[PDB]
Amino acid sequence: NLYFQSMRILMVGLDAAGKTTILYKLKTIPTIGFNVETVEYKNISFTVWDVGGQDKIRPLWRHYFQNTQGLIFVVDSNDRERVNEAREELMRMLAEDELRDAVLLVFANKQNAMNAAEITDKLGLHSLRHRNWYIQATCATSGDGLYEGLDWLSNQL
Amino acid sequence: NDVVQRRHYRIGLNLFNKKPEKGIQYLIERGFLSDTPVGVAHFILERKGLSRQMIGEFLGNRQKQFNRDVLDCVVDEMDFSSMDLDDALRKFQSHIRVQGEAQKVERLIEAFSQRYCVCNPALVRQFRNPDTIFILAFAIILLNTDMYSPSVKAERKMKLDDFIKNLRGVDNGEDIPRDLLVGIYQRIQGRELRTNDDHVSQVQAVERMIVGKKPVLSLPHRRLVCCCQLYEVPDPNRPQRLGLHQREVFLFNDLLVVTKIFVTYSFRQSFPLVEMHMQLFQNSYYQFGIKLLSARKVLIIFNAPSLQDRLRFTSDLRESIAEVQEMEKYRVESE
Repeated sequence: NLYFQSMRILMVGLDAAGKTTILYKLKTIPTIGFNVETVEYKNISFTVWDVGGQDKIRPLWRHYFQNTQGLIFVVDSNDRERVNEAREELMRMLAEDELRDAVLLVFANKQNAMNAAEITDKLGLHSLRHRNWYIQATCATSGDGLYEGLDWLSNQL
Repeated sequence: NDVVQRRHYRIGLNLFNKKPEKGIQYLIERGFLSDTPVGVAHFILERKGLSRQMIGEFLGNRQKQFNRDVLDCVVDEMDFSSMDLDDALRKFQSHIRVQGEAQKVERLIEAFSQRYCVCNPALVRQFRNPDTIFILAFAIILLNTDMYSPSVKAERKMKLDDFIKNLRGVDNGEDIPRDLLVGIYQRIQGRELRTNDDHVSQVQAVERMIVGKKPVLSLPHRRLVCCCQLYEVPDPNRPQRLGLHQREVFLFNDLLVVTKIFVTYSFRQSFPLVEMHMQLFQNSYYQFGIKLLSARKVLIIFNAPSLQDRLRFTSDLRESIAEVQEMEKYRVESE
């Protein structure tokens, strides 16, 4: 890890999954608009965007897909009622051709919560053929697992 | 009785700044607030001491029908007639802190774009798809994040043409008139989107004066009450030099912060106000004494420069303690 590298990561996930909490533990008054903090890990500088929106809004993010090396998807392991729309949230993002080669890190947050195998199936992770992905059990409020997934993410980039 | 009611009022504000819907419930039961979404919209827009960040958290909720109706009421109070979209968005965000997750930002821009169209039906009709105003407003605040976020390095910031190219074909395959976007970009380039100040702004300013390691002070519910100069007394039974151990004390509604001059200050110690007790004393070596305890247990001893300084500080502290003990009583009645 000789050279300092700057990379862009996109954080995707439903509201209340824990995107803000995870981003808070890995970084003045935040700039008005969308969360975007810097994460420096092992001589890698990660600019991390919080991304989202409905269909007609999504194409505004394509400008930021071009220089995107990693995707971080946060799912609430406890909200089984919303896991299917979480899957749609993840899959709609993965349908963008500009994100074809980005690596996928899934934070299973809030570990009667679904386990890793349950979330891997309900989120359809194994349907991604040419995708390098990894699911990491984490507790956003206790910082557990955050840096293990960040270990995997950096090792892949 | 009159002081106890303004205290209960401030309790309502505190509760909102921690969980807004619990403060709304609190202020309604105690008889301070109307329970209709239009009354809450007026309260939110007008009353001071509300965290504009937490107002956004409350208004941005896309699952609760009450929060959504309140948000609709909030925008109905604003008039965007004959305003540039970015300008109207700036006026809208000046009230609510439009910052956070992409989903929260979307909900707020959503209600805002709906209000802007009602306020400009002619101009909106000039577009193949009125969804353009919403998509454009979203893109406006996105430009603000891109352009002014310190975490987006200069070289990678979106240039004017990257902005125009990011909006190509939005209007049912047509483009937004290019001369228009250039105006939006330049205005945002000349004035960053900025929220109106609230009470958290005064705590943030105290955080800046303190250099070095420190606790996180500017939490949404915390309000600055008093700044006072005192002398820490390690031994009230023995004298100390004139002006020794001079402190810069910061009294918040739920926290006592003790600093010294490092103007810049070095953080020394903070005390919660729960179980904190207070007693004034005056002996031969200390005429304006202040002793803080916990229940019993000495926390620290002060000697004010004058009795007015002790009278003013002690008064604020006595009320902040009583206010905090109200928070405890409620925060345990949480069944």
